Amino acid sequence: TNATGERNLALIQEVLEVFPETARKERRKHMMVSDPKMKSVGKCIISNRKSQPGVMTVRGCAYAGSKGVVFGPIKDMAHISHGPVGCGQYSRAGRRNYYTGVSGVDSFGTLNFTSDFQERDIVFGGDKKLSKLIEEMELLFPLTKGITIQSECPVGLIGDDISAVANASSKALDKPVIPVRCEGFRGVSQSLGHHIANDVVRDWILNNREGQPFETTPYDVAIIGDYNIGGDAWASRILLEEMGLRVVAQWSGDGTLVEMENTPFVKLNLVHCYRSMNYIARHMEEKHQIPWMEYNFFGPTKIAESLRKIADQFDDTIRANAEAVIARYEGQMAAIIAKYRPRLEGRKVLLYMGGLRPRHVIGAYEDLGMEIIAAGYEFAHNDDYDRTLPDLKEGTLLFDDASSYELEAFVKALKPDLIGSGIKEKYIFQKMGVPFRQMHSWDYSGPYHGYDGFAIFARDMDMTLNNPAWNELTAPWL
Amino acid sequence: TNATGERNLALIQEVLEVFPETARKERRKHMMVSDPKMKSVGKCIISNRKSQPGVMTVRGCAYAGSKGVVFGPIKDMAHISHGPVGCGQYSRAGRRNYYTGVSGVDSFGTLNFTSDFQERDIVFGGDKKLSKLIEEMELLFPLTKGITIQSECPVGLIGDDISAVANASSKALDKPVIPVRCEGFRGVSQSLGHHIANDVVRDWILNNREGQPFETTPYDVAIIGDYNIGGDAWASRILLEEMGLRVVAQWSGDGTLVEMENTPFVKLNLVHCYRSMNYIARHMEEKHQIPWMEYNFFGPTKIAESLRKIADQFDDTIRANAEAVIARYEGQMAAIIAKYRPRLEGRKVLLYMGGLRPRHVIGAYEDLGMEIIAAGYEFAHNDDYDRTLPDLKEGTLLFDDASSYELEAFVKALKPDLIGSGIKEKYIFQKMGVPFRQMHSWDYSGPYHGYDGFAIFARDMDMTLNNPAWNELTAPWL
Amino acid sequence: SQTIDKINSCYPLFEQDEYQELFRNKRQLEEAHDAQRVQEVFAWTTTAEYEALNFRREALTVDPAKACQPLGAVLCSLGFANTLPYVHGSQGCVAYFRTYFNRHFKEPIACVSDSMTEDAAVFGGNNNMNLGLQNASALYKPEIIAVSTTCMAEVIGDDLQAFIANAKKDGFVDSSIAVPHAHTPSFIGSHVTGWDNMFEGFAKTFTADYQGQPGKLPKLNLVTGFETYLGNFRVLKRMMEQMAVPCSLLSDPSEVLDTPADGHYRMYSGGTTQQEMKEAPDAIDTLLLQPWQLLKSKKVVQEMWNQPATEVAIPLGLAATDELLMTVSQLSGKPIADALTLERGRLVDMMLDSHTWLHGKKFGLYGDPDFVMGLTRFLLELGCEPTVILSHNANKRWQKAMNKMLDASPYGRDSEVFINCDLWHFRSLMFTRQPDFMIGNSYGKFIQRDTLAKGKAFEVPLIRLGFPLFDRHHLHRQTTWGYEGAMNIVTTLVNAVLEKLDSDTSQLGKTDYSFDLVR
Amino acid sequence: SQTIDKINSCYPLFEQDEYQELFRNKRQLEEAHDAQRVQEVFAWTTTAEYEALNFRREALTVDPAKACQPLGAVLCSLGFANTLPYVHGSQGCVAYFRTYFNRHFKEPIACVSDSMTEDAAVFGGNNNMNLGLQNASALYKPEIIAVSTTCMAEVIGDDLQAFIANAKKDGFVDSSIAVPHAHTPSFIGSHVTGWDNMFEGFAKTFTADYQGQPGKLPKLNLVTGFETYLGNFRVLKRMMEQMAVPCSLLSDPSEVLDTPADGHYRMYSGGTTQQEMKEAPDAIDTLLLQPWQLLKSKKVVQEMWNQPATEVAIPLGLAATDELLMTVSQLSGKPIADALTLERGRLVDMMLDSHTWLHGKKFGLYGDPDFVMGLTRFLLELGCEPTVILSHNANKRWQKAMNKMLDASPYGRDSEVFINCDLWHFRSLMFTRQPDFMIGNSYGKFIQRDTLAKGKAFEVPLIRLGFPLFDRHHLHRQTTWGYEGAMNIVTTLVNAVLEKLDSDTSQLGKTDYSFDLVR
Ligand code: CFM
Ligand code: CFM
Ligand code: CLF
Ligand SMILES: [Cl-]
Ligand SMILES: [Cl-]
Ligand SMILES: [Mg+2]
Ligand SMILES: [Mg+2]
Ligand SMILES: [Mg+2]
Repeated sequence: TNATGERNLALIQEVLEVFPETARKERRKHMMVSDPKMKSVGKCIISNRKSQPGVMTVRGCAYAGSKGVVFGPIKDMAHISHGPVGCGQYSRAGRRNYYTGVSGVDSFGTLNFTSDFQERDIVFGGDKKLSKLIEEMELLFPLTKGITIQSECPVGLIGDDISAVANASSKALDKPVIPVRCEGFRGVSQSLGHHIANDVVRDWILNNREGQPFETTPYDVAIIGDYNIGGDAWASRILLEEMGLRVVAQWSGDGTLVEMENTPFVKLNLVHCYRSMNYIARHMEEKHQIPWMEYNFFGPTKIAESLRKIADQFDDTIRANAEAVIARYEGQMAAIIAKYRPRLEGRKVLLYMGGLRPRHVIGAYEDLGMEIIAAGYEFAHNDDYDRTLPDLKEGTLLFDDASSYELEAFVKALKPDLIGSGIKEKYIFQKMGVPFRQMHSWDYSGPYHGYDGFAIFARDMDMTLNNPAWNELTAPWL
Repeated sequence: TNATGERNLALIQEVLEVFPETARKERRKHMMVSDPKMKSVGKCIISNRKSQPGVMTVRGCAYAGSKGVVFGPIKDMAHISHGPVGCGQYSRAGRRNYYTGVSGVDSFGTLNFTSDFQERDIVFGGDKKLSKLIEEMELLFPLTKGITIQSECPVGLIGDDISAVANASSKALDKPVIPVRCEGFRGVSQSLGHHIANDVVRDWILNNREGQPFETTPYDVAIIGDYNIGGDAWASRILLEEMGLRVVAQWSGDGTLVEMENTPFVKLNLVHCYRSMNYIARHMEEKHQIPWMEYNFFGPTKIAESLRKIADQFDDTIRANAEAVIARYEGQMAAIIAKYRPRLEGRKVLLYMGGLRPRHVIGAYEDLGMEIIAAGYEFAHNDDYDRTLPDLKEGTLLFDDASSYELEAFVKALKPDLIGSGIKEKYIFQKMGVPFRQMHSWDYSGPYHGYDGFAIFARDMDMTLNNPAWNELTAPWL
Repeated sequence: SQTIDKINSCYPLFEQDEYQELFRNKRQLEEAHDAQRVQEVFAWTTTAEYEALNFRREALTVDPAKACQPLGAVLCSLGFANTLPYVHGSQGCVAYFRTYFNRHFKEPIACVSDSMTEDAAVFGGNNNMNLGLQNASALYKPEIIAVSTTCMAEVIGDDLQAFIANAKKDGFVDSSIAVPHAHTPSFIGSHVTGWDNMFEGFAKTFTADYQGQPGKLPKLNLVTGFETYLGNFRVLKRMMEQMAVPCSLLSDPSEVLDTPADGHYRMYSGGTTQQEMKEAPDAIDTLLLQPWQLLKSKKVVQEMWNQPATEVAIPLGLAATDELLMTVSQLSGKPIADALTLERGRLVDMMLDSHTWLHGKKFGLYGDPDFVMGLTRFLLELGCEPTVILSHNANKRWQKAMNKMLDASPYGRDSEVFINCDLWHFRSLMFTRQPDFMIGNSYGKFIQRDTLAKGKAFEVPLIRLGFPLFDRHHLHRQTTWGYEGAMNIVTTLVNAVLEKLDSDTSQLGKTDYSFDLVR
Repeated sequence: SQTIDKINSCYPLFEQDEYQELFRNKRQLEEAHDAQRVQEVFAWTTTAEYEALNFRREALTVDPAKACQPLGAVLCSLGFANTLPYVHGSQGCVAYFRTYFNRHFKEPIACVSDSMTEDAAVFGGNNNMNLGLQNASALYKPEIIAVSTTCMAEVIGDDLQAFIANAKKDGFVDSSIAVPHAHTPSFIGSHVTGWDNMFEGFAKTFTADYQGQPGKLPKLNLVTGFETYLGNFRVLKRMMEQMAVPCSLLSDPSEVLDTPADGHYRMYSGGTTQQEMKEAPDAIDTLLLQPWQLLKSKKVVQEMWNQPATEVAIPLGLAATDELLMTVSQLSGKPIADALTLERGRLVDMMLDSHTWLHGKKFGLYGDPDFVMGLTRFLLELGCEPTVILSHNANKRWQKAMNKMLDASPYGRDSEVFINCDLWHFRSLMFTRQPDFMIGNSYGKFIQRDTLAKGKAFEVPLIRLGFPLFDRHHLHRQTTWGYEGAMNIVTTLVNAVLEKLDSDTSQLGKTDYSFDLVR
């Protein structure tokens, strides 16, 4: 490897000396240094394993992956956090999966519906309480299109059968009532929640309009895996519709049960988040013969590449439309590079997020002249690590399911100019004097997808990297 | 006198003992104890004299009486505070003389126009600056109906001639431009400013529509001396119109130059503030043969008396209307008294205000069973004290131009349950543990005139006299 | 599209014509209810009819106003020196506790899990505890590892005490490390229950076998319970220093929740020391400042430490602060400091100066049981009417005491108290009872929005006092207890009145006859 | 009409149908301009054409942002122990000074006049001065009578010094009373000039014959100048105590402007003592904290007391507070206290936590010269853009310094500085330059109202920082200097941004896609 790769291998060694010998050996398999001649990670890294006990993993649980990520954004359904009160309260409106509607009336994403388990429910089971809750839900929220039941930890442990309740209640209400066994003890992270949720959509939603007439066009597509953080999916959909495509569905940012049921009628599935929804895309290819492709709408290089590749799946009219859309936004893109690249170029970034963004945003940083010196994921699988390798410079530190100790030690040693990570990481690194942008919530900004999102992303990296307060952490008498 | 009277005469002697001899003897003639068989004060009290130097009088100046009280309220005219910057700034929107309009465009009461005298204006005179000021005002404030020039102390002292300026500017603008020599050193208090202002109105406004067509009715009246504090004049106007009268003009609360110019065409002048506008009422009687009468719209006993006397100047139709209006509000009155009198009955009140309210509000307090134990005025004249005598219980302390020292000493000895006075008195007496209501600005409430105002008055006296914080001035361990 | 000179974030980007058109086109693919039907249903949700149906709920909870036990244990644990909160169970819980406190305090929050998964569901979580204590000790070097539990651990019945003994005996965690524990089932009570349970575990660990003697130290201990205003820990210490009465707060997270941004990350800062907790039984007494939630802590004080546990009301407001200082004076024998009497008089001066805007104003309020009782009390003392009073996690004994307090007051005649009711209940009450203002946490913003959508005349503005406060910054630094905190509350209430009155009177030519300069 | 169960005050009483009918009827007697014409003129007052004519004014002032000299002499005088402010001249002035401060501080304000009238205009006011001193002494028993003047006294040429010398000679004022004086002509400068002039009068009276020796006392004097935040006097004393550096404030009215409501009125309380003023020449140095207005006070310190008069910037913001503490440390030889470095780091944490809402925000601001320079400097330090900066009473030398500071900052590129301009000039600048927010005093409410009448998109909300603050309560208790004051400023600015963003995103079904719970 190069001199960076060597410094990073020595750093891995030095950081892991703190761990008890067993954990140390185990953790050494979760980090590596990139090689531009490598097409696949092979044995260089492992991932999607259990977290080490007690190390302060960043990871969440399967309910976060199912309720928090995949189903919670669907605006026309009511999602029940079924179990004790915590899970639903902590995840109430924490994720900025934007949608339009009238809250509590035709759209329900900011309400927290829960069965608020008490000891009586643990002792006698919660299925009767769940059935009565669903009756009260229908009386008070009549315009729901469907209801989901998001299991928390106790539900499967006490032996409840929410699928029996969902079947009975669906008949009673004559609306889809969908049971999800996404108890947080399952799996190792948010990731199994995604997979669980995709299997539930496969069985309980996707076949609901099978055999029915549906008026198609030759250019029908679905956005698969964009949760519209700060309106990211709207900033993506606009480009696809400007290119002459009809976006029949968006999964699941600003999404609806209806759109999901109409997804089997499209011509092409466009997968943005591969980790969370590749499962259902593969299922639609095998059952419905709908092709799918991965794309990336972060920054001008990736956007143009994506628009051209998506348009190449259709015909010359859509191919010409892709060139027209790219030409239409080229002046905006040139102005953004001219104003912000000189303020950011040369600066070094460390990224740590969940399962997509740690690789996906690299192009946009590179468009602004920045360099990624380390990238990690909370819960990605080795096929995500494989997909990260083409966008890393040789010797970059690449790592998986880091503890807070390990992130802090990497930051202290590597001295990135800017960090992109989450809310639990933000206030630690700011106190260490490192500019920090939340790359899950967009630090209450965004969108970052699309052409309109690239302007905001550039504005935001400059605002934070170059803020005058970073020159004031040391008192002037020290 | 009676026992109460003797205690007050002894209190007078004790309070004045602190004064140097010269002042002591002079101050003794500004206080007395009332006698219910007395119809005139005669030699018993003196008033409208200079104040004693150094004593912390409550009084203001003639600019306060002219600009602040009489002219300031007229909404459709721009009033220029002419001299250095203080006067106009301290009096900017202090007095709640309510009006409706579009600020800065067709109504100007909350703007502070000033000629901001600098040293060069004192050395070389301000008339050239004033003339230029008025040209600039006409350019930037084209919708004024007229302009007034309110002189502050320096103007006359440096020998300026604002009348020549006003005549020249009025010709150039083709609008009334009214010069007022209301310099604050003239006279002894706010009172001379009233008188100056009435004389100015007499000569520069009142004759502007002589001989011009005006469509009258038999029941045309003007409200003279109601400055619409908290909407008081609106709450009075509504009753007069309900009784079948047409209120052609309101002087000067929510007033206009036009209304004032139409006042010589009314049938009857209705004087509420005798002190500030008796001068112009007498003048209109002499010159235009318009009868005038004093009335009082504080509380139901005085309102009924006033409605009946006003209606007795007309015909049997307005007399019947007076009875019908009183009957229409009887229920409202009885419910206010039944709710609030029991909470206030028997409590004792000390009042200290300008030139009218110290006697004018007594009936309203009596309508809630409250008793006035001391009443004084800042700047009233002996005819005002004459007018106070009918409404005091024998032995009540009646006083004029009290210093802070005297008012504090009176309050410590009399121990009123409630004080009504101004903003410079409020925070002193609250720290002394005495419930206090501002009875100039209505402590940001009102209106207090009329039937709608009596309800607010009662609510407010109860709110403050019975507030639970008055039982907390002494720490519980003391 | 975007212009280079003025880039628009999400709002107001999506207000642009191209995005309004985009939304019209997407709406055609959603099978949206018709706009008149949505309007009809929204109007129906604001009615008394809907409210009666809403108040028939027995199983569904909507927009709860409480959180689960371990959250409270974590906060308790953060208040001790060199302590690492550790939650035995499933890891999702710990990501959420950290994030929830991160967004209120704007600060890092240290907390670990032992990541129990399906394997631990079958065998018990003993291996996770052993490895978790060893790895946590190695990486974070705590003096104290303060263990609580998630609901999975509770359902499966892991024996915490036995696991922790087994870890030390087997060499997974050094014996010198203190490892207090508590069972914190999220299906019992709420986050305030967790805090009290965690405190009982610290008291057992540090004092079980101690032969204490009350008054051997001439100090008083103070126990705050679950509290998320930094200024309340600090004002208590400041007042005790003015009283010249030695004091320890037992659980004080106010330094670890406010470390400086000076180029260093400090996982640990300040906090109750082991010496302060070990010598707690020797104090004259321990004052439990949120009495409704400090139930097991009162049993510690009286049964384990043989101290009075002198009853004190939450020190919120003028009268309740007076009572706290008279109690401190009686127990210590020291006089109330002249600086405190001066501060008291300045609060009374503020109250007198602002009373005409507060008298007779109607408020809705919700929160934890101790806080709601305290703030209801002070509102009555101000001459305000707390007409709608809700505490989701309160019990019938608390509700009886609340109605007793309200019935005795001239200002409690129109007051209704609700327990075991949530913010979807509170939302209906804001529509039907229409108080002038509501006092709540950031979840109340949705209710304010909902009431405004009925019309400007129906809007009930939110005043933020409570937890969590996620949509304004640095309110967590404030004080709400003592005379200092009452000054904050008075100023906040009066200025909320005045801001709304200005907004209502700010329509040029229409309502600005009453847009007074001076108020 | 009124109903017994809900009595309405003026607003909203006059919204009732019967009053709307009354107004439509009354309007017919006013010869009102038609609504279309009034609309056309209002719109024209928002334009660039109207602005150009507005900025051609040379004689008319509209909505000034300054007051007159004697107001500031009164406030300086209130800051000395047992001192009665006395203004020689016409009494209307004293009624207005008292009222102006009563409405900002919500407190009583002692001040007398000697009531010069027409007789004194012809004879000069020596008889008023004699009797005035005699009567004020008898009634109010001050230790110090601090005399300033009204414009009548200035124009007529009353020889203040001679008058007081005659009152003393003739026994109208006893030898036990000190009578410092200053000439304070309202047609020169503004209220800040009167404060500085009054301070020079106190310096002459108490120190002119004293043979001082800088550093004989190991202390620093601090001079605030005209300042109406009680917290700024307090924070300075608290920081000096933490530094362990003896200090006196010379003029400190914070006790007499905050006396307790305990059943007693106290005309005098606290204040700089005669001992402090008389021993001021022996300090190491005197630090003039508002340097632009403390012009004669600087001559005092250097020419009379032969002290350095070490230059210091107004201690507003992070860097200016660091510079004040480094100056105190250097002059005293004492290190900066660890508690102050801790507080500094918590302010920096706050700045970093809130920076994404403040960066790039555009502000208009106005006020006194020293305050506007300090607040502009701190806004630049936050990465805000102070685009419209106005100080009615600032001079050309201040403007040159402001432009030098702004030219040297990346955040000052679009900033424009206006002196000798008023709030009608500021109103046009809010319409034409439209900053996000404007920082000002209560007179700025009318400019917010005017901008909202053009449309919701054009509204510029007011953030209240300055004097006078008449339409909110108890903001005069706050702090704006030091780290403590900067924490107030940062919190105030970011929560104004967030309150405005919530309001903008609070329309159900329309803009509430971005009504985020967490910000
Ligand atoms: S941490 Fe995405 S695989 Fe999943 S909530 Fe964030 S890097 Fe998730 S891109 Fe997505 S919208 Fe996410 S940011 Fe895949 S959905 S479990 Mo936390
Ligand atoms: S103190 Fe009226 S003679 Fe004049 S401003 Fe108040 S008791 Fe005046 S009633 Fe009137 S509206 Fe007044 S309240 Fe005559 S106008 S100089 Mo200060
Ligand atoms: S891993 Fe995930 S968030 Fe954790 S419980 Fe399990 S589904 Fe839920 Fe829930 S109520 Fe509280 S937060 Fe837990 S202890 Fe239970
Ligand atoms: Cl309870
Ligand atoms: Cl200047
Ligand atoms: Mg919709
Ligand atoms: Mg922080
Ligand atoms: Mg006060």
